[PDB]
Amino acid sequence: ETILEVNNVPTNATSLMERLRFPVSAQAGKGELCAVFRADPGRDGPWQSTMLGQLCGYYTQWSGSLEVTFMFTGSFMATGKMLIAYTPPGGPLPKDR
Amino acid sequence: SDRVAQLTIGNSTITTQEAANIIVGYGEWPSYCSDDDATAVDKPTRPDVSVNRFYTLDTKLWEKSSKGWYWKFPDVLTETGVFGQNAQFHYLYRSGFCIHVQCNASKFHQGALLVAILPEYVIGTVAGGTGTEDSHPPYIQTQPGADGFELQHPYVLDAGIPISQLTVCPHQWINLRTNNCATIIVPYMNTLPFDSALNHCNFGLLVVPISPLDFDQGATPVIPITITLAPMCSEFAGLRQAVTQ
Amino acid sequence: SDRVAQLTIGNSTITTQEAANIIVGYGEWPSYCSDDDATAVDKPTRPDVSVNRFYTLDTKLWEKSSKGWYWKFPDVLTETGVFGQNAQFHYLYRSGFCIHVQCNASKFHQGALLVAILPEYVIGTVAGGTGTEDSHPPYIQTQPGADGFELQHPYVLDAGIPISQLTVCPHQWINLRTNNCATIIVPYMNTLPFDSALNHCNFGLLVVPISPLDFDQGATPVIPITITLAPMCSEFAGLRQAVTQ
Amino acid sequence: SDRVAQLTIGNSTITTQEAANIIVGYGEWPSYCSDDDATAVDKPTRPDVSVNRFYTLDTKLWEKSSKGWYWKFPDVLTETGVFGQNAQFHYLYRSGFCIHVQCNASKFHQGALLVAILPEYVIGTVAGGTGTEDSHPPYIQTQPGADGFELQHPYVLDAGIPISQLTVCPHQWINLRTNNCATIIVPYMNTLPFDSALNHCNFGLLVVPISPLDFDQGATPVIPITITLAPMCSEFAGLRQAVTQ
Amino acid sequence: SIWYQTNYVVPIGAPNTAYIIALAAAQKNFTMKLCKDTSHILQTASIQ
Amino acid sequence: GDRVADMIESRALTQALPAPTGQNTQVSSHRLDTGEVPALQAAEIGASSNTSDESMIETRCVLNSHSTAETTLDSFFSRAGLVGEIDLPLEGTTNPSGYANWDIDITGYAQMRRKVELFTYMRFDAEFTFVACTPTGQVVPQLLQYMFVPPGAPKPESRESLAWQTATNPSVFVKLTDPPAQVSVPFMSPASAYQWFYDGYPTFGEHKQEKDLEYGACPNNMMGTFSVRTVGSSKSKYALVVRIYMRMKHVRAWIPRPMRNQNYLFKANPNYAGDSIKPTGTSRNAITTL
Amino acid sequence: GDRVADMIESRALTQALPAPTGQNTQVSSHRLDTGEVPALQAAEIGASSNTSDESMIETRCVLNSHSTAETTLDSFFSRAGLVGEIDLPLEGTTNPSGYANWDIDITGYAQMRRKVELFTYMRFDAEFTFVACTPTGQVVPQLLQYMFVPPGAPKPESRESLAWQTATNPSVFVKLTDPPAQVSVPFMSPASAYQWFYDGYPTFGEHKQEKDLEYGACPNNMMGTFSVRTVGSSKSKYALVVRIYMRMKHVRAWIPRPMRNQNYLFKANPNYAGDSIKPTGTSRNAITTL
Amino acid sequence: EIGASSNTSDESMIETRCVLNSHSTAETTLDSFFSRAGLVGEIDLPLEG
Ligand SMILES: *[C@@H]1O[C@H](CO)[C@@H](O[C@@H]2O[C@H](CO)[C@@H](O[C@@H]3O[C@H](CO[C@H]4O[C@H](CO[C@H]5O[C@H](CO)[C@@H](O)[C@H](O)[C@@H]5O[C@H]5O[C@H](CO)[C@@H](O)[C@H](O)[C@@H]5O)[C@@H](O)[C@H](O[C@H]5O[C@H](CO)[C@@H](O)[C@H](O)[C@@H]5O[C@H]5O[C@H](CO)[C@@H](O)[C@H](O)[C@@H]5O)[C@@H]4O)[C@@H](O)[C@H](O[C@H]4O[C@H](CO)[C@@H](O)[C@H](O)[C@@H]4O[C@H]4O[C@H](CO)[C@@H](O)[C@H](O)[C@@H]4O[C@H]4O[C@H](CO)[C@@H](O)[C@H](O)[C@@H]4O)[C@@H]3O)[C@H](O)[C@H]2NC(C)=O)[C@H](O)[C@H]1NC(C)=O
Ligand SMILES: *[C@@H]1O[C@H](CO)[C@@H](O[C@@H]2O[C@H](CO)[C@@H](O[C@@H]3O[C@H](CO[C@H]4O[C@H](CO[C@H]5O[C@H](CO)[C@@H](O)[C@H](O)[C@@H]5O[C@H]5O[C@H](CO)[C@@H](O)[C@H](O)[C@@H]5O)[C@@H](O)[C@H](O[C@H]5O[C@H](CO)[C@@H](O)[C@H](O)[C@@H]5O[C@H]5O[C@H](CO)[C@@H](O)[C@H](O)[C@@H]5O)[C@@H]4O)[C@@H](O)[C@H](O[C@H]4O[C@H](CO)[C@@H](O)[C@H](O)[C@@H]4O[C@H]4O[C@H](CO)[C@@H](O)[C@H](O)[C@@H]4O[C@H]4O[C@H](CO)[C@@H](O)[C@H](O)[C@@H]4O)[C@@H]3O)[C@H](O)[C@H]2NC(C)=O)[C@H](O)[C@H]1NC(C)=O
Ligand SMILES: *[C@@H]1O[C@H](CO)[C@@H](O[C@@H]2O[C@H](CO)[C@@H](O[C@@H]3O[C@H](CO[C@H]4O[C@H](CO[C@H]5O[C@H](CO)[C@@H](O)[C@H](O)[C@@H]5O[C@H]5O[C@H](CO)[C@@H](O)[C@H](O)[C@@H]5O)[C@@H](O)[C@H](O[C@H]5O[C@H](CO)[C@@H](O)[C@H](O)[C@@H]5O[C@H]5O[C@H](CO)[C@@H](O)[C@H](O)[C@@H]5O)[C@@H]4O)[C@@H](O)[C@H](O[C@H]4O[C@H](CO)[C@@H](O)[C@H](O)[C@@H]4O[C@H]4O[C@H](CO)[C@@H](O)[C@H](O)[C@@H]4O[C@H]4O[C@H](CO)[C@@H](O)[C@H](O)[C@@H]4O)[C@@H]3O)[C@H](O)[C@H]2NC(C)=O)[C@H](O)[C@H]1NC(C)=O
Ligand SMILES: CCO/N=C/c1ccc(OCC[C@@H](C)CCN2CCN(c3ccnc(N)c3)C2=O)cc1
Ligand SMILES: CCO/N=C/c1ccc(OCC[C@@H](C)CCN2CCN(c3ccnc(N)c3)C2=O)cc1
Repeated sequence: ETILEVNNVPTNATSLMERLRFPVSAQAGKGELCAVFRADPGRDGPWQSTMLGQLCGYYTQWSGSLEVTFMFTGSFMATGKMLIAYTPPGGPLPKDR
Repeated sequence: SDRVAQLTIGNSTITTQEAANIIVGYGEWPSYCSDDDATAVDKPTRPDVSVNRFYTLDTKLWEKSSKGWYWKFPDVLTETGVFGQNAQFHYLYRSGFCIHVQCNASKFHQGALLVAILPEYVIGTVAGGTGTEDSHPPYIQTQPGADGFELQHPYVLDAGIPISQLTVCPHQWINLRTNNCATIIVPYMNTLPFDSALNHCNFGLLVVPISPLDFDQGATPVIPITITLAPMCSEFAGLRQAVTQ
Repeated sequence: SDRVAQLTIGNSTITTQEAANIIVGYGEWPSYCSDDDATAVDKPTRPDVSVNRFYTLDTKLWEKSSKGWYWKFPDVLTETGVFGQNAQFHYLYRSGFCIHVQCNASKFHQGALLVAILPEYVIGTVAGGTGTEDSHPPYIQTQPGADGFELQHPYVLDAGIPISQLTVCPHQWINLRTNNCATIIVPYMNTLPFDSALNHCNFGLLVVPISPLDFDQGATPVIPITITLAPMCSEFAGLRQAVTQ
Repeated sequence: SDRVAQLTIGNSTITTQEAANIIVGYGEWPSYCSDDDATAVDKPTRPDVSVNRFYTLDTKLWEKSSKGWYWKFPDVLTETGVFGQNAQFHYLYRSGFCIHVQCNASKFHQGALLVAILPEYVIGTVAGGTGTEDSHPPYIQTQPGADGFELQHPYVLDAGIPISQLTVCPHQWINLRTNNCATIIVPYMNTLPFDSALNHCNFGLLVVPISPLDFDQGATPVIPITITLAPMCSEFAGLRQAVTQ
Repeated sequence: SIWYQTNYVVPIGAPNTAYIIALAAAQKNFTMKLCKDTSHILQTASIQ
Repeated sequence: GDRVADMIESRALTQALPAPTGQNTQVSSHRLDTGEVPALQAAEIGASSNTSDESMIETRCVLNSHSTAETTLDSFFSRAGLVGEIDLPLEGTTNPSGYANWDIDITGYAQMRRKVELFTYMRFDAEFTFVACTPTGQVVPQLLQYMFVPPGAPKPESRESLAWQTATNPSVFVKLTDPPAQVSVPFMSPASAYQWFYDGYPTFGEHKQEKDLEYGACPNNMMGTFSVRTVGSSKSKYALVVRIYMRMKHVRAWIPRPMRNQNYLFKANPNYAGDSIKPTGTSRNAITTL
Repeated sequence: GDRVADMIESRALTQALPAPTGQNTQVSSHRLDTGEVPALQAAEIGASSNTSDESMIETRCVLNSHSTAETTLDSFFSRAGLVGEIDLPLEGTTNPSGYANWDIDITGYAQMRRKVELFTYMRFDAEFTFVACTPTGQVVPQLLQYMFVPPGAPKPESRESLAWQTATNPSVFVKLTDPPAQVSVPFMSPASAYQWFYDGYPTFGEHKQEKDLEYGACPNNMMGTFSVRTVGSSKSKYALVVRIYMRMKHVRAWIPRPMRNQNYLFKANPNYAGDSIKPTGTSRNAITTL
Repeated sequence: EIGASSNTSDESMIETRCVLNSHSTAETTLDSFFSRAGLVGEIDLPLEG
């Protein structure tokens, strides 16, 4: 396991460490979207930082299931429940939870 | 070994690490209809993966002055997914349910809920206030769907039965100092072995805060309640065109 | 013992008493995907009754000057019934088909049809007439759905291949002096064991009158052609929300 | 049974009661050089108590805007104790290390670190900014000693390699909601079985906050990071007078 | 896609913004084949 | 005919133990023991607590011979309660011509209704008894015919109708000098249990405000019409009442539910008074007193 | 854990017989027999007729030793046919700087394309051969580098590019004085067969007129790019052509289909000329003559 | 935070089918990843310069 950069938004050199982790915060509502990313290690995006996604850069075609692990780095007394949903191909970017 | 659990069925799993325990309603698991009980003579369909999923439905915000909510099952899932497509094509229906309601809070918030089942939860009205006009409840109070509906008089559960002895029916509590979720496994309870999924709603999920929410100002004031449910051992029969209601 | 048949699968049966014979495409029945072939690692759904039905789709009138029609399978059934609901929820798909086309006439009418299958029936255009502009066919000529589509140049089948050797692919004839129906059982033919049901159309059902209809004036001038098809041994995988196209 | 530990070697022990787990680098313990591998023909010295101690070295304060630090081993201990006296007298050297880094915080602080090893951690420069002047790093950036050195560009680890895949090398995390320490047992990794302790630095201990420290104002703003290390199975050879560099 | 299911609740005194680090790898049925050269070329001029 | 391993692989937790008497109390002593605690339960599990007497207080050997036979369902329900009253007055508005059609709904009186609404599904045989008399109470030499009209049979529309020929319906001819006519009635419902509560609609379609009268009306519970006339072509010279008492036997009841605390207002719906929601018990001025 | 009998109860017709030679003709005689008729078939069954020689005419014993080995798929396809031509001219428009990217689509020439379009799905190994020369035909002392760019590898954009370092791609350095470079290529597709026909779209979404260019384009068939440059920093002083011949070996072909009769017009689509639909054969003036 | 890659499999997260995986792992060995001749040096011998 190897740090997938879901937050691949900031680009300047003084904030490149911002890419490794994406924020959660106390939402005032019902089922908001936290982050979304492509689930394929070949496409240019989040998966180019992981070694799964850069040893797959040397091989034309891959197979097999693959895992993504999310480590919550908040405080001890901060709780919540997140829904991490993998949508299979064809189904577009979902509009609500 | 009891606080931490995982419920995987279908392609959807939910993890919980501050659970209470799983209670099985009336001591038995949901099961298929035996040939001692079945009367329909056509072979049922049993999708077995595509409808036995944890469907996360809605999110009710729980503030300090809430009354309570209820969801009529299975009419929360006759608009959703492959369950909502098989229940609209097929006349007959039977299933159990694994009902999981999440409500997390910090270790400074307080308050308790009574998430309880009860079969054949029929809804009365206020009878015109003084009690002399035979008013029947509307279709949306009867069957609110996946949106849920808020109780008007939760002491009598809108049916003239007290909530103080709702604890007879299958239930468990969500008090925010101990647990954050409540799994209730419910079999198929009905007289006749299959029934229609659009007319008859077998039971209602009462979720009522009995001890109210309380927190000092500065903490997070938005404490949601989301219910997820999974039809277990579901099977349908009597195929025809799509009815919606 | 060959002229009379009955094909019951699902809850729907069709009787025929002037059939020819059932041909099984490429000599083998449709079957489930073995674990030597499957690559998807989620458990497939197999509805087994609710989608293995004879769906009667449309009715093409056949007059004396017709050209021929074609239906792309399985895109004739991604708008119909519980097959059209399971194929829109699930990404993967495989099935066989039992294809039964009826065309009755009196004992004074004449004429013959070539109802034939062919896998991967790709559609070309007239290339701008003279043959220099790379025109691609539109989406409705590509995948007409349950409405079917009429061939423009049936001698070349709109693909540059002659109809005179379409008889290689699984086929049988409906000549109105002998039979009135044509059952063609087709397995699942594709390279990869499951595929998408919305993009890839495995085969096309060419129904072309080769010997034209003829009847003296006074007989019934409306001679319909209705095709009924039944997905056999169908199974789906990869559940997500509904796509329509 | 995993959160609480105790690491006693030599005359010095450390207790921890909110540990994660001990990882052994590349799956094997540090061991003595077998006679299949050794090439030096003089008998090595093996002090076995006086140098296998947890040496507590330094204390880096971790504020909300830190970058990350690194310590080149074994040049953190060639100025300290009987290890620093035996490594300056003897030309050859081999040892493993038990590396324990403490960082405690309250149950309201947050933030995560990636304390990771990597062998042969060579240091590049910024190449004169635009990248055209072959600048070599100074001796203090190369081998900072027990004082440590702060990373300039931790996204590329001052070597043109990304920190996002530093997690390949032996590592573990210190996130302040779960653990407060991180034991990493490292064997002796080098090609040749002994080497010089003053020139060659086998690996570097990268300690980088990835998720930054955060706490509301009122809590303790001084959150130190102290690393303690213990040379395990150390042995020296080739006795001569004291060199210091 | 990652969705809030209930909320992120804190007491008073805890930071109301926390960070999730996403780690990723493959399972034990992961195979690759048909080796090729990678898409990025890590060189612009003559490497001196 | 398959090679797949998915298809070829494709139950109650509780045991009813016999318990004729309440259980005995074995001798316990003190205990000064850490680790195990029988008092501290977790009520958020949703289980009733399994803490006994012996692990809370030093108890003696009590051989409990108190029988639990009075509390079975066949001893709690087999009491004839008033479920119907039929008036046959001389002159009036309500049935002035000596016949009355009372459709069998036993939820019209609140003592029998209160007990049988404790359970959701009940399956039982019943023996009905028809105690009939003049409104002043006295018995008069008058002949009556009771008949049971199932769903679909012709309802009699008058005293001198044709449906009173009872060619296939069961009918009882008793005069009022006789003892009360008592007949036993089987379990007649199409479903496997009379459900006292049907959260749903009987018919399909859109459900507007005009046809919310069907809500809670299950056809498996409405089992017909009970008709009674004074036997004769002329009008009888006695005003009559017919009280109907039924006791239940061979009872099986499923799925308990909370017992009603608000007053009943109508039949076949749980409608309650809205401004007059009264508490389920009595009340006191302060909590720290009695 | 079931009591139902529905779940607990919940294959090719043809056998491949070995046939090295065509079958013999046994001796038949005349037959004057009613009831059975071998001539009158039913062609509306859709079966080819199983009428033999012997039951139509008096035949002799012919021991047929004519082998059927020339007609196998490994003898019909293992002939190197021209599937690609690459031009590297000195000055011009088409590749003026001495490199050419030819993406591997072997449907560009109509003799190899006509044979392999008889079958729908084909699975084969191939050995490509690269016969290179000056456009006048003569061989010149010039060094070439061929390299194979899989889908995802960087396409070389110039002659003196960085992608020609071939750190992981396979590459062939042959000069034109040598014999033609011949390398064998495995079955590389992700699917189990190269399908010559893909009735469908590769991507989801709405399918408008602007993106009908994807119709018939399957990603399981497009297997990359074949790139060739003249090895050097300067420009080479010879115009070049590179003809690519491939023969197929270890061939398995599925699902025959009718063979093309209209002229090919484009690659990777069956588009044909609309006004110029020619008949598939020759023609004659009348049917009763020759 | 243990620093171990997670040993969670497919079967304990989703209902799976029996898949006999015959996908070979021979292309990913070190002798198949490195045994490709790559350009490591260039030597110029010009006429005048
Ligand atoms: C013409 O004329 C006419 C006549 O006038 C007009 O009309 C108008 O209109 C308007 C508009 O709409 C209005 O106004 C509005 O109002 C509203 C309402 O209010 C009301 O209500 C409320 C409610 O309550 C509730 O809740 C609470 C809590 O919160 C609790 O406590 C309670 O109990 C309740 O509960 C209930 O309900 C619920 C619901 O959900 C349920 O669930 C439960 O169960 C229960 O039952 C109330 O409270 C109020 O009250 C008031 O008053 C009294 C007297 O008696 C007092 O005592 C109190 O205290 C209050 O007061 C206060 O408050 C208010 C507010 O509320 C203010 O205003 C004042 O001043 C004071 O302060 C009432 O009754 C509201 O809501 C609104 O407000 C809003 O807006 C404004 C402006 O606009 C602003 O300023 C504010 O702030 C607000 O905002 C907010 O909200 C929004 C929306 O929602 C949002 O989105 C936002 O974001 C915000 O939020 C924020 O903030 C907050 C603070 O506040 C916080 O918390 C949060 O977190 C965030 O941050 C408005 O105002 C009016 O009303 C009318 N009128 C009358 C008379 O009313 C017309 O318009 C004309 N026309 C023209 C054209 O113009
Ligand atoms: C302005 O201006 C403009 C200009 O003019 C105008 O426009 C116009 O419009 C109109 C209206 O629309 C029109 O009219 C119309 O027309 C129509 C059409 O016609 C056409 O077409 C046809 C077709 O054919 C087809 O079919 C056949 C059979 O049937 C065949 O044979 C053929 O071949 C063809 O086929 C094709 O197609 C198909 C389709 O489906 C396909 O499938 C296939 O594949 C193929 O491809 C044709 O035929 C015609 O022709 C004609 O002409 C010629 C010349 O060249 C001649 O030769 C012929 O013979 C013919 O003639 C005849 O006929 C007609 C009819 O057709 C008449 O009319 C005359 O006269 C003669 O007789 C053409 O081309 C039509 O259809 C129509 O008709 C109708 O109507 C009327 C009145 O309206 C009547 O009278 C009639 O009778 C009819 O009726 C019918 O129909 C309906 C509908 O459909 C129906 O419903 C009914 O029921 C009826 O039926 C009945 O009867 C019949 C008899 O007939 C019988 O059979 C049955 O059975 C039944 O019983 C109309 O007419 C026009 O056209 C236009 N124009 C022009 C020039 O064109 C506008 O309009 C204006 N504006 C304003 C505002 O006004
Ligand atoms: C001639 O002329 C010239 C010219 O002017 C001059 O020069 C001068 O000098 C002087 C002397 O030195 C000086 O002054 C000084 O300054 C200093 C510095 O400042 C600066 O810096 C800073 C830093 O920062 C950091 O940190 C933080 C935290 O803290 C953070 O946040 C940041 O980010 C940073 O970080 C970084 O760094 C670090 C280091 O460590 C690292 O690690 C990391 O990584 C990073 O990188 C800064 O901040 C500042 O800033 C400022 O400014 C700006 C503008 O832009 C603003 O915005 C800001 O805000 C600021 O401001 C504020 O602050 C300041 C302080 O800082 C003030 O002052 C102002 O006013 C304001 O308020 C800068 O930049 C300093 O430090 C110092 O201070 C000190 O001192 C004083 C007197 O002296 C006092 O008052 C104060 O308070 C202080 O004290 C403290 O400290 C000490 C030492 O350290 C100690 O010991 C003590 O104890 C104390 O502590 C305490 O308190 C605190 C509070 O504060 C607390 O917290 C604690 O806890 C405790 O309790 C001084 O000021 C100057 O600067 C110069 N100039 C100029 C212009 O600069 C000369 O001198 C002449 N000559 C003669 C002879 O005279
Ligand atoms: C000479 C012939 O003498 N014949 C006598 C005679 C006596 C009785 C009789 O049938 C007795 C039927 C009762 C046993 C059960 C009545 N039940 C079932 C549940 N139910 C409900 C359920 C839900 N909502 C409402 N409102 C009502 C209800 O009222 C037929 C014939
Ligand atoms: C130094 C390195 O030397 N390398 C040589 C070299 C040679 C060949 C090579 O790959 C050969 C690929 C061919 C065997 C199959 C081509 N195929 C498959 C089906 N297809 C289709 C299918 C449907 N529509 C269209 N238009 C085309 C098609 O064109 C790779 C590398």
